[PDB]
Amino acid sequence: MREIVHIQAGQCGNQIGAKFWEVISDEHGIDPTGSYHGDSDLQLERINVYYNEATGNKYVPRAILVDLEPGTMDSVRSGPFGQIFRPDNFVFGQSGAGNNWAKGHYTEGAELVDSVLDVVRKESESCDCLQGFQLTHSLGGGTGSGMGTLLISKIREEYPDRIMNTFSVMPSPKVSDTVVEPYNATLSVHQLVENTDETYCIDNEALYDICFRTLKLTTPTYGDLNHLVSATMSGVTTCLRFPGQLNADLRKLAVNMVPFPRLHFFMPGFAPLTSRALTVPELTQQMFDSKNMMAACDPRHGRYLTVAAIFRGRMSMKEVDEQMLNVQNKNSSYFVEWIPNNVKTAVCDIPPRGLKMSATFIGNSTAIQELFKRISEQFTAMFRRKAFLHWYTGEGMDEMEFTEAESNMNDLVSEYQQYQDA
Amino acid sequence: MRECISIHVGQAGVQIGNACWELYCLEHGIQPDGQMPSDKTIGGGDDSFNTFFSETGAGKHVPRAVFVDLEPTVIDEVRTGTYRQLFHPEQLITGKEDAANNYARGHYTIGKEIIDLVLDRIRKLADQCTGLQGFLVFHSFGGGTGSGFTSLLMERLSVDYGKKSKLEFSIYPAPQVSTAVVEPYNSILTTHTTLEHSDCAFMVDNEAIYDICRRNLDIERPTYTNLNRLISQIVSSITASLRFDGALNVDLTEFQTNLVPYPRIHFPLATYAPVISAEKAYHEQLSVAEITNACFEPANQMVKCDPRHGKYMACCLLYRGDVVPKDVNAAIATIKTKRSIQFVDWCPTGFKVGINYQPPTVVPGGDLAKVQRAVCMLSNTTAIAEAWARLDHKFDLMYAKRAFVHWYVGEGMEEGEFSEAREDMAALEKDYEEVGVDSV
Ligand SMILES: Nc1nc2c(ncn2[C@@H]2O[C@H](COP(=O)(O)OP(=O)(O)OP(=O)(O)O)[C@@H](O)[C@H]2O)c(=O)[nH]1
Ligand SMILES: Nc1nc2c(ncn2[C@@H]2O[C@H](COP(=O)(O)OP(=O)(O)O)[C@@H](O)[C@H]2O)c(=O)[nH]1
Ligand SMILES: [Ca+2]
Ligand SMILES: [Ca+2]
Ligand SMILES: [Mg+2]
Ligand SMILES: [Mg+2]
Repeated sequence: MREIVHIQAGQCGNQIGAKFWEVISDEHGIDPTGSYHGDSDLQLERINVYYNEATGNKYVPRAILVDLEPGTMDSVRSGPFGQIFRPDNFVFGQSGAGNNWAKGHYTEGAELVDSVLDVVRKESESCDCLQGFQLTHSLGGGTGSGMGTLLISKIREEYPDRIMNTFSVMPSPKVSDTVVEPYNATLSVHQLVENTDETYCIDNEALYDICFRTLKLTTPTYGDLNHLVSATMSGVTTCLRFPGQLNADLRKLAVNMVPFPRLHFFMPGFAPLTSRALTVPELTQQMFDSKNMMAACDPRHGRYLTVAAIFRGRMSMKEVDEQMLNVQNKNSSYFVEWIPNNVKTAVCDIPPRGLKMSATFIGNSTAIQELFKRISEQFTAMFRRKAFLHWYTGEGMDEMEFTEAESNMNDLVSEYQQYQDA
Repeated sequence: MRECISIHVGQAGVQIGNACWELYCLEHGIQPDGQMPSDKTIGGGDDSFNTFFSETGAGKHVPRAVFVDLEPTVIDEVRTGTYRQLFHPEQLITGKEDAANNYARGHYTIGKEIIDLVLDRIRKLADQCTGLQGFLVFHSFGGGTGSGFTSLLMERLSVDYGKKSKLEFSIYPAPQVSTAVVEPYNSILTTHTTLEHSDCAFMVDNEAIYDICRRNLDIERPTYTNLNRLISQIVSSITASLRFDGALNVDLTEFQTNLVPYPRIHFPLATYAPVISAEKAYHEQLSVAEITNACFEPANQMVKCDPRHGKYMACCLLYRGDVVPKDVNAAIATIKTKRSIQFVDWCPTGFKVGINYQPPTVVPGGDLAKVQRAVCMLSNTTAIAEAWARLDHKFDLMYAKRAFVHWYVGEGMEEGEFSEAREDMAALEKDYEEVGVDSV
């Protein structure tokens, strides 16, 4: 359990993926040319989880960049850290996917997927002991969503005993590109329910609200949304990236977080929310606050099956333990009683850039059903009139596949509701 | 990559083509000899303007366009006029005898004699493309060539280019400038035969453009030249996303995803603002909010109909020039708090927005004020079917007595084709009613 292979697919996937690499490269002291210039050994101890070491003490992200059009990856390559990525790990077509899951999954994506897998295989081949994969993508478009889930299936077939983890951006009318997003997201969710072990549900609804309501951003851009995402992604991978006891690899995280295989969709949260001194008590209260959650679900509307909390910075561990106990002891009703001691806490001395201390929240809450119900309602409003379906049937799909995807997502909802009441 | 080939068919198609390509040249800094000093890659490139222009080694920027007409006198003006060096002669194709306002002659008798050559020349354009996206076809509904030759061509393009995208700009007839009594026949025949071969069609009602010219530009008696300059601004607005790049730019194909809920329901209503004289524009800066407001005034629509009496299935705003999202969003919020914008119950109500920062241009000697910002709204409204209703009624009046039908029958057509086309139109009007009815 050491190496992770990172993949980022499509426009959203690549934009947030690029930001993730910028952020953690800074945290690990790796500059845009892959040279190390940090002042702490904590930085390099587990650097091999995410980076290969090339010649000249150069560190290279174990990262594969995928798209069905070149535009966003041209931008990535021009980006500040664009030169750090391995040039042969850019795999792209020219056709685009037109926000169409069928094109990403069955036609345009089909034609490209083998070459992605050649690169993945070359990455896995140099791994001393691959843990598994993390994928960044959105569910509302065509490439990240349709081709991204195609990839996950092929990867599982080839590495069926490795962990699959995703950061999956869920669409919202509030931050929407096309009307077919609910279709692409429902089709993708069924894939995720079956073929990932752990999925961070990143809700563009939540991201927008935080930017608007909390950060006082009148007109949030995708860039502002991605600030929150990259901050969250750094937080939730801290335990994989730095020496530590708890959830230090992807399988142990799954074992701590997933009591039933399908219910592996996590609501992440972060504090303090950023666009000059925070106390452990304040971090703890803010990390559990709905307003700090990146999935637009009311956690008081459900129950926590499991929780992982990660605190970063120099702070009193005694105080951390006290505050974490205080949260559970004073709101014990929201933690299912049939999983004793279901909240685990890690502390890492290195804080993220620009903060003295911070906290990241990963919840497996039954309230996540609210996010799937929302997608399900939007899907049905259209599907009942078969609206916009020609875009999909034109790529060889039939309606039955929509009925099935819908049924399985409603099953998922019913399954959360079951443990909410147990 | 992403090349678009324009095909201009018959008089209206060709003359609108003249206006659009002149405008594109001005927008991109292309001289009438085809030179473009700002373009530093000689003889090729993958710039955004390359979707519409190829380049020769000598630095000429050549429209990816074919002009076709069955008589020569309109294209002869292109051959001899200001942009004559812009086009290779083989891009401009003419017969000797026109379709005489008769769909049958355009589709069959006369059209059949030049169709293989036209496809040959289009094929030559296609072969120079590395990632052809599709075709934009410009034509009248009312002319014999615009109707019948266009239909034939669209049918042949489906065969030869499979599902490659085909979009139309279709000139819908008005009595103020129409030239044939039988235009309603030609309009129904071509709409029926083309409907399965077109992915998306922007109708331009000559009467709407005529009224806008009379009312907003104070032109006493608009000519084709007046009409065409305004049409070209609208066409330019719709194609700008293909020809320019930009952070806030949204591809026409993405708007199309939202605009077309079912294959047959593929006729967006375009609305354009601001159309204002130099005299009125001077010292009067129309704000984002003002031009957005203007999009919901029916007088500014390119097709006469009343969206306030129909239902929306999509609303898209294509901005150009000095425009930022903050101002757009605020403008839209106001409009919602004050307008008859009712959506069908099965569609989301969010407006889809794109912004191209390149400001609008005008042709020297024209009527439109040069403005800092403009907008084209593309909406999918059930109200557009009113245009089909008006046309279908005129067809019925004549067809009931079989007036003029012998002109078509004499060219080899059967009454069966008339009834078949009219029934397809009846079914289309019914389609537009059905999509507006609430879900059960
Ligand atoms: N807006 C606009 N409409 C035009 C123009 N020229 C012709 N029309 C309209 O187009 C219709 C007549 O069809 P045309 O395009 O002239 O005829 P054609 O396609 O050349 O067909 P044939 O002459 O019969 O072979 C009428 O409704 C005219 O008002 C033009 O330059 N601009
Ligand atoms: N948070 C975030 N969401 C994005 C970004 N780009 C696109 N999206 C969302 O992703 C969906 C569109 O899919 P996209 O990734 O652009 O399409 P693809 O390239 O075919 O995968 C919509 O839900 C958008 O709101 C981004 O940079 N950040
Ligand atoms: Ca191909
Ligand atoms: Ca060039
Ligand atoms: Mg996109
Ligand atoms: Mg003519």
